[PDB]
Amino acid sequence: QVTLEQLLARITRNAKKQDCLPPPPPRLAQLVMMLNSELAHMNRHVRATARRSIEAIAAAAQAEVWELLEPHKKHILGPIYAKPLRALPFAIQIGYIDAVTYYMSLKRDFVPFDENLNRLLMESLALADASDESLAGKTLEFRTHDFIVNLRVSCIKILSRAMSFEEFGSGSNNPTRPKVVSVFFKCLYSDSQPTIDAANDALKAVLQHTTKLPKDLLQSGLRPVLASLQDAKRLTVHSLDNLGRLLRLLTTYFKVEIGTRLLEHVKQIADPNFLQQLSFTFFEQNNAMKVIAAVFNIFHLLPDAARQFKERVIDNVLDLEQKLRRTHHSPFRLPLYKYLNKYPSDIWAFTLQKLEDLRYGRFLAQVLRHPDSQVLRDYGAANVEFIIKTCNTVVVSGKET
Amino acid sequence: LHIPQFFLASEATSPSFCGILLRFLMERIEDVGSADIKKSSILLRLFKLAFMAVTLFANQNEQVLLPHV
Repeated sequence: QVTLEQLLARITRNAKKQDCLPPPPPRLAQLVMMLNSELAHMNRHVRATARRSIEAIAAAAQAEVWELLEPHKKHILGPIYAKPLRALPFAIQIGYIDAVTYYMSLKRDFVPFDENLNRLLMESLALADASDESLAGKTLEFRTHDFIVNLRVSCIKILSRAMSFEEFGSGSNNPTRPKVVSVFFKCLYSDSQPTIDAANDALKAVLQHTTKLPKDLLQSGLRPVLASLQDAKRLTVHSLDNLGRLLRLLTTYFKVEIGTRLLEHVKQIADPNFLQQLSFTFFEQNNAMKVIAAVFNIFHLLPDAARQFKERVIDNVLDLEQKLRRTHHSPFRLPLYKYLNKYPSDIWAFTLQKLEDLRYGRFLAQVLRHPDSQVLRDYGAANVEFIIKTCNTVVVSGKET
Repeated sequence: LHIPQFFLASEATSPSFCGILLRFLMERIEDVGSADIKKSSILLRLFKLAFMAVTLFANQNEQVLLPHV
């Protein structure tokens, strides 16, 4: 790749738009045709190198990529439309999808919305809507799983790119866009990180662009996550992760009392004998502790209305630590710090309101010594004067504490 | 290095310390191929100690090593 970069830089020293296009001979016409040919290869590195070389050639010649690629678009497009996409192996499907996605991003009108493109998009949607067992069967083999994940990611990306085109789904009025959003939501709850990231990005982009959401579609999207949060015994980490992702996505949609329900679940799980037995060992890998930590993690994502549970959560954490006999360290410390760092004024005021008690100043001092607690340190630096004033009031009050 | 080895060989403290050591080493795993003999040799020796400790107490340490395998 380095040698290819050097050669391309050297040969294009004095390029001009006339030499990079066919006659109305040109030096770089054959080179550009050859490079454009390899944009649908089954090897991702080949595609990356081809597109990088094309962009480098275009920049030096002072032109636009679509101008260079307009004459040769057929050579790449024709083969893709000639076969049903549901029969080819995984690698060929992925290459074709990626090539079409890149081609329809140079400019809005580069790829017309003819019958073939619509058929390809429906095929991609159907592929993304399938199941691991259906797609040749998931034998747990590593390579098949990787192929399936990559294919799903490519389908999601092409659908997201098609969403930006107002034409897609508008001229139909049939449930295409609703189905696309439903598939996005279904993919956002998968067990694979790459597809989860792709789905999250596509969904956030769609939500920002649309600016509004039908009530029924969002009700359907939000029903599955709230379905599993009606039983403490059935609470699992994955459901809490999905809820956190949704909260990060739809900021001003959810409501209060979910935190109270989660705290009730926590109290249910934290059996006294269970904790007494969990002590005397390394419980950081126990499932129940992981569930409790996951529950704690959500509080720092809720809207401002969650500010009223600070005392409750602090009391719960301190009592749990007392039960387990831990100090300076526990699985619940990190999310608690993350949450408490969002309300520096409130936490400062609450802590200074109970300066007499020794159990809270110690906790605040422990919190402030963490590397990631910077906003609290800034607020403390700002209000050192008030802190000293209140402490002077306490000392001059004339007590034994 | 004789301190971790002594801790792991002992029956009483082997499980918890093995778990802590594995949880710590799985973050630096990326430094095992750093091409600096001094840095990589220590990591390799620590991994060897952890696996030997797993071997010694089969029925107690297997559950600790199961997640990272």
